[PDB]
Order: sequence, then C-alpha cells, then structure tokens
Amino acid sequence: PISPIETVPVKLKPGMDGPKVKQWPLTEEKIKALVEICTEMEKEGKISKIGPENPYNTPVFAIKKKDSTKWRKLVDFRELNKRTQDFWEVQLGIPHPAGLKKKKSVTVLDVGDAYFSVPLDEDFRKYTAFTIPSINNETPGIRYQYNVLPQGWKGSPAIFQSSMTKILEPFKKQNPDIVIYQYMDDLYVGSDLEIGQHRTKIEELRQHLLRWGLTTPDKKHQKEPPFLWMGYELHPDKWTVQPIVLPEKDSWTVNDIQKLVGKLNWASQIYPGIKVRQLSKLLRGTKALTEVIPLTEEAELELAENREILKEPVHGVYYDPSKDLIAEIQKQGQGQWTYQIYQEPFKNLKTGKYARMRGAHTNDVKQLTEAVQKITTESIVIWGKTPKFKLPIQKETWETWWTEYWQATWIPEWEFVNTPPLVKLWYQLEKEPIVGAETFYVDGAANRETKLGKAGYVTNKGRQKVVPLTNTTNQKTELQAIYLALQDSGLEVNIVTNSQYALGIIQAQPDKSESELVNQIIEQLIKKEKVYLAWVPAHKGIGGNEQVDKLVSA
Amino acid sequence: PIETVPVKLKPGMDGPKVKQWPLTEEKIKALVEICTEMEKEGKISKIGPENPYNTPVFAIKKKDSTKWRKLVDFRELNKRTQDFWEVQLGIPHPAGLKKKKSVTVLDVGDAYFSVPLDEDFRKYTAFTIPSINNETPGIRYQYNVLPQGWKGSPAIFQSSMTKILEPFKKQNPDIVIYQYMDDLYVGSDLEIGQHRTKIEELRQHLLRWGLTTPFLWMGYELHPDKWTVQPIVLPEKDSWTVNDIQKLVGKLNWASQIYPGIKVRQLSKLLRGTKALTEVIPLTEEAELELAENREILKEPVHGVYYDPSKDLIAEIQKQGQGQWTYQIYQEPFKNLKTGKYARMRGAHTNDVKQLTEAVQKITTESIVIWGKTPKFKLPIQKETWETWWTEYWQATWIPEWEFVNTPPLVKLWYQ
Ligand SMILES: OC[C@H]1O[C@@](CO)(O[C@H]2O[C@H](CO)[C@@H](O)[C@H](O)[C@H]2O)[C@@H](O)[C@@H]1O
Ligand SMILES: [Mg+2]
Repeated sequence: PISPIETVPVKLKPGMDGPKVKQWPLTEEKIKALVEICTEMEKEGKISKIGPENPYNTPVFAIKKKDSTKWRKLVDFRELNKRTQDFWEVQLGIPHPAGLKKKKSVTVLDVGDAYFSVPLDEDFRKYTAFTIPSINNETPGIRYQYNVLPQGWKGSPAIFQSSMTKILEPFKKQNPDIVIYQYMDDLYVGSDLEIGQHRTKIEELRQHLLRWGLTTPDKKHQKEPPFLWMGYELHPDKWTVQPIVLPEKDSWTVNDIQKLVGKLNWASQIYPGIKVRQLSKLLRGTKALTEVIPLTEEAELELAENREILKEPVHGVYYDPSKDLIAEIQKQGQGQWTYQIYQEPFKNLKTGKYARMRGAHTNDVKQLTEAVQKITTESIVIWGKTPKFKLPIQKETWETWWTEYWQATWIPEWEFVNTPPLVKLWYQLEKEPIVGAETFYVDGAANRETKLGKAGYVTNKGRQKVVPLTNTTNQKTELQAIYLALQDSGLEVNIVTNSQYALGIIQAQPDKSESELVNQIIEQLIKKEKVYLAWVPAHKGIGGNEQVDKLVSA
Repeated sequence: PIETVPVKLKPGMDGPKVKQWPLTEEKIKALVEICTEMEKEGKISKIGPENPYNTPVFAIKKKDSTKWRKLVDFRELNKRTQDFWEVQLGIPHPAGLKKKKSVTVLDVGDAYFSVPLDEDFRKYTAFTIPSINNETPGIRYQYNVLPQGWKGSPAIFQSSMTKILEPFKKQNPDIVIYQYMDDLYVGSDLEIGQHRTKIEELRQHLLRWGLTTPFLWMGYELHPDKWTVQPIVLPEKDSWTVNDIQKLVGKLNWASQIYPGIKVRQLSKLLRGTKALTEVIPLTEEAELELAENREILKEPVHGVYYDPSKDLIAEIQKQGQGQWTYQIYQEPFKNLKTGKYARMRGAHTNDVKQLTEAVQKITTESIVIWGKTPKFKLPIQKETWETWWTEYWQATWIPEWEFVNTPPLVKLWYQ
C-alpha cells in the first residue's frame, strides 16, 4: 500500500480559462503508435477517459527517442502554460563535483517515472485534457485527462522537485551521518560508513521512497565506481567531465561555431587555458545559422590551441574544508583570462575563464577586477567562502589604481604571483600642471548636417594648427584635437580642453579601445613622460580656449 | 486571539518576484538555525512552489555585535505595499529629534512577531533559503506575523506601541520618541550618564510587557546637535596661477547653478591671453572684490530651498581619495537640503566598499533623524563590485534604494 503524496494546489492566471487546441495533423505512423501508449497509462492509474462534459483539450504529437525504435509522447502544453499560474522555481543552481567532499561509500540512484509518481491537483486535471485522432480523423477518437504531473507542463518540474524534498526531510533529519544531493529525480548519497551499513541505509532509503510511491529501478542504480552523475565521472579520489566531442568539420557554419564555442565553455571548467575570443568574433553580425564563415588566421590558431589542451585527459579533485581555497589568475591577451581554483598545488578543484569585453574602452586592471568578482561569486556558490587570490598584478600597481580612480573598487585578500604577462598601468596623468611644458589649448567642431569638421590647437609659445576633417562628429574632432597636441608636443605637455567627453575617457586610463582614434591617443600617452589634462567651461571667454574655438568653428 | 489588520497592495501591482542571491556558509547556518526556531514558534511556515512570490534574505551583525540577525530585503515589497499614511497609520515625524544632545537607537523589531499578519497578505512575504553547492532545492517560508523590515509592521503595531510608552512618556515629558521600521529613536538633553539610565529604564519597561505580553539589549548613541554641514569653499591663495584661476572659474561657473548671484566676468578678464598654466598672474582691483563677493554669496543660504514631505530624497556621494567622502542630499536638483563630508571611517586607506557602505549607513541615519525618510543613493561604484561585497559590511536593519553612476570628477567641486 503506497502512501499518498499531498497534491500541490494550482490555479490558472486571473480571468483565464483552460486550453482549447485542435489536434495537429498527425501522420499514420504517429496516430497508430500512440493509441498503444494511452491505454497503458489508463491501466497504471495515470489517466482517466471521460470527456464529454470537458470542453478543454491540448495538442499531442510524438518524436522518436534519440536513435531508438521507440516512440515518445509529448503534449504541447504551451497554451496551458500561458494560462497556468506562475511558479517560483526552487532549483536555484546546479551542483558541481568540485564542491563534493571525498566519501568512503557512495551510491547514485534515480527515481523511476518521477513526474508520473506524484498526483496532480484534483481540480486542475480537467485543463490537461487532450484529443487523439482515431484513424486519421475518420471516427470520433478517445479523450483523456492527466491524473499526475505531465511532461511538458511548466508546473511539473517545480512541483515534483519540492515534493521530493518533503519526502526526504524526515530521513535526512533522522540520519545526519548521510549526505544526499538531490537534483530532480537523481540522488547522490555519500557517507563514511562501512559499505555494508551504506548499502543498508540505501535500502532503508530505497524502501522509504517506495512507501510514498517512488520506485528506484536497479538499471539506474549505480553501485560501483566510477559513478556517472550530472555529466561527470566520479572516481574515489578524482572527478572528471565526460568526454567532449569537438566538431572537426572543415567548412564551418554559424551554428557549428555556436556549437563549437558552447562546448569550450563547458570544457573550461576543468581544462585549463581555454580561449574563445577569436572563435566568437566570427559570429559577430547578423550572420544566419547557415552562413559558412572562413576561419581567420587568429581563429584557426585558437581552435588549434584548444585541441592541444583537450588531447590530454584532465581530472579535478574534491573539496577539503580544513584547507584554504586558492584562486590563481592568468592573462591570455585580447581581453581573455583564465583561472584555477585549488587547495593543493597542481590539484585543481576546478578551473574557468573570463573573456567579457564590457564597454568601448577598458584596461586590464578593470578586467582583472571583474575576474576576481566572478571567481568570488562562483566560490561562494560551491563552497560558501571566498578564496585567497594570487594575481599577476603588483601591489604597487593596484595601490596606484584604486586610490586614484574615482569610482569605489576593491579586491579581497590577495598576493602577487610573478607569472607574465603581468597587469600594469601604461601611463599616469599628472595631478598638477607641469612647469616649463608647453600649454596646448585644444578644441574641435563638426557640422551636424554636413559632417565636416576641424580640429586644432593654440599654444602659449605661439604654436598653432588646424586640420580639416570629413565624415566626423563633435566628439571625434574633440579627440582628434587632443591627439594633435600629443603628436606635436614634447615628452612633457599640458593640455586644456572643454570636452567633458574626451576627458571622461582618458582619465580612466584605458589601454585598449574599439575606437582607433582612442588607441592612437593611448599610444601617444604611453610615449609621453608627463601629461597634464585640464578642463575649462566652453564659451566663458577663457584663455586660449576662446581663441582655438574660433579656429575650428568658423 | 488578536484580530488581523487587513493589508492590500497598490492597485495594479503584483507581488515581489526577486531572486535569492548566493550566501556564504556562515550566513546560511545562521538563517537555517534562526528559521528553524521561528518555524517552531509559529512565526513562519514552509510553503511550496505554488507561491510565485519571493524576496531575498541574508544575515548581518550590527556594530560591535557577535550574534547574527536575520535581514529581509523588503525594498520591493515595501514599494508595492499600500501607503499607510493614507490609512492614517503613518507615523508623524518630530522636528525636535535632530536638536537633542543625545539619541539612542533601539531595535524593537522583536516585538512585531507578537502580532499576526493578514492571511490574505502572507504570501507576499515568501523567501527562500539556499544551500551550498545546491545540495538541496530552495527551502521556502512565509510569514504568519508582522515581519521585520516591512513598512507595514511599525504602522500596524504603532497602536500597541504608544500604549507601552504611555507611562514612560508621562514620567519623562522632555524625551522625544520616534519609530522608523524596526527602530526606536529616543533622545533627550540629559547628561550622558543620566541619558543612558533613562534608556535602560525604557528597556526594562519593554521587558515588563515582554513578560506580560538582534535582541533588545543593544543600543547605539547619536548626537544630532553636533552634526555640521560641508559648504562649497573657494581657496584662499595669495598668489594665483593660470591653472588656479581656470579651475576657479569652472567651479564658480558650476556653482552658479545653485547660487544665482555668482559672477565670473572680472575673473575671466585675467584669462584674456594664451598663457602657460604655471604662470602667476595677479588679481585686478575688480577681480579681488568679485572673488570676495562670490565668497559672501556662498556664506548665505540658497533661496527657495526647503523640505517637501511629498518628494523623495536623493543622495549623491563622491569619492575624494585618502579616505575622504562628500555627499549632498536634495529633492529637486541643485536645491540641496544638506551637504557633508566623511573621513577616517572604517576601511579608510584599504577598502573603498567598507567606507562607502559606512557612508550610506551614516547618510540614511541622518535622513531618518532629520526628515523621517531614507534617500535613494547615487552610488559612485560599478554595479557588479557593489553587489559582490556590500552585504559583507551592512550593519543596519533597513536597506535604502540605490542606483549606480559613473561621473568622472572634472571639477573638484566639493573638495580641494
Ligand atoms: O541592486 C540592484 C539589483 O538588485 C535587485 C535584486 O536585489 O533589486 C534590488 O535593488 C533595487 C535598487 O535598490 C531595489 O529597488 C530592488 O527592489 C531590490 O530588490 C535587482 O533587481 C538588481 O539587479
Ligand atoms: Mg567649443
């Protein structure tokens, strides 16, 4: 006698009725294999037949299970899901084997027919109705309604996932010597008991589940390592991801690259040194999923370097709370970064990457800060604590940066590791004007309509320049003006602009930019020995600003 | 047997649907323990996924406190909850609290758990406790009593509050009491020792209702009579350079948006040529007075700036370096109600976030005391950096609204 699982009350959204969709056209092979499935569902108690007083129905179809002769039944509840109440999903994340502690005894077993072992709410079953053609819509076919959580319904996951937790609640509390990771119907069970007592507890658990109607077939019952779990292979002292198949096709479509980049993301969690910059650049644009893209010389060198890494099989280790967490980061160029998290040298818990190019202007320090913040959040999720950081940036470099930057920023306890390429600042603007350096008053101007402009400067020594410009904007001219002053000055220079825009960029000390004009200014700023930028309000009749504004405007 | 006070959301607004953010090991344990005890005592009850609402929850330690304190981020729920001033349960604000020599802040949130919460409103208080490495799905609860940090708790509970303080108020008519969220603000003009005694009196007085019917023993001292403002200042130099006058002009040009009478004509005259920044140029007869007359205008108060209770408060903060931090509070731009400067706070010279957090707490405290409102902050920080560290340093029982900005300092306007 099975114990009944208390139903979860479910509603539709306010002012909405049930679903009313006519059956899709259905080929003979599909119409015939289904009628075999429906009668069996009525047998085990999963479905009831009566329909005439039920105006609702949802479409149904069937696709072959992955390379199997079997036919799978699916219901297009997309219309019901719109009309069904919103749920709060209790699955907040995915477990990671790097967060597992080593255990002496382990088991992995699944629940057979997860969704169909939990009863649906009595009042909501009517809306799950559906209709199946008899023999090509010649006769009036069979109707049905679900009595359990159906596949394709947006509520089925969250509901079962929560019900499974209530059933486990008493067992976990009366067996604190056990650890149970539950992900949907998959159960990982570990302990430091003698395997006899482990197999015992697993049977107590195995029966405790059956008491509420949850079977645990022996097919899905893993007893001997390695344990297949969440896409990983769990050996006693090491874990590893299941094999990774990279497409080896010579003619690359968009989707093939998307598929390619996707696997390298998944691969980056254990295989150190993965890059995906140049491969992702190939996808930039409105390129359809069918367009063949020729791999650039940089993308071919990166895809080759990634295969070099995946040739050798890599394994990660398990967590030891007695030890600190170490996270070490390395720069790999082109706004890419890789990191390894470990407690013992050369025995990584896991690895990862960070290649985000956020913004038009950036520098390595900003990015390093962002990689620390990504690694931190990832560490809190898996281990509940922040790791010690080993960064390729010197204390003096970092101290200069955050003390002078105008936004708040910080890095947790960290130490320097001399692993080139180190992160550094490529130039530093002077805080006060430079005695003896020529003073350039710069400005620029462009015609909003004709898009023609001018850029130039005037100096205290009588130096002047003005340049005509085509297909430009006020912003670009104001930058070009600064660039001219930097080219035409000595190693030390003062500069005065009324461009709030140009100053906001430079003062952040970018080392890379999507604007070549900005990159050129950067290249110049690195060559100088002392630079002093200064801002003045426009059209206030000040100094050389008044003069140069007339040159570039009129 | 306490009848519930009904509650509604603002017409045409769903409940809060906010994701829970990752929590550290030490913080999950505190909540699991705290929520196990609240469930036993019936103050909360477990729920399922059929409840579509959720609010974030973490734990904090008030200043100089070693035990954890459950803190719910009811900012979303508070904005979607009915305004209780229209219900006349709104708490009036005393204009004399900011004039007292001493003010103690007492956490009376523990009292709100004695009052039930309207059954039809409990589903809006749903929250989830996460687990390390996602060992377990979310464990969801919802409140059956007035929750801490919800703007309706002090409103519904005020009627019971004024009762408890009736004898204390009648014995001590000079003391001022003000309630904001889970906090009680008590201020008097007594000597320090005499003040702290009247607070312990108020405490035991609360025990006399605790026996009758985080913890109450903690108290934090303020001194509003000692609060000063940070005005705009023009430097006093005996010799000026082209650069000094160029910065001065820009600053005076910006300041004119606040003070209408500022003028820069006679000073601009000194910048007629095309000179080197380091050149020293003297001040003309007309310029010295123009500078002095501008200094005078920055002494007297701005015209037509006053507090409007119907308008939200905004607060901006600027990082000045060397552990210095300036801020301004306003309702309409350029009509600042207060300006200040903080320095040598915790975190100085090593942690920007800890300093900025302390500053937000400092500023919010001053807005509660002065106007009875928390301002929305314009924080000088990158979003991802703030959302990674700010909970590691929060020590208050309330959480203000905030937005992020990036405004490079072209004019050192509030500092020199
Ligand atoms: O901080 C913004 C960030 O937080 C979230 C979730 O916590 O929203 C919070 O921040 C807002 C600004 O104060 C609050 O108004 C909001 O109610 C609060 O939940 C996210 O929406 C957002 O990414
Ligand atoms: Mg101009």
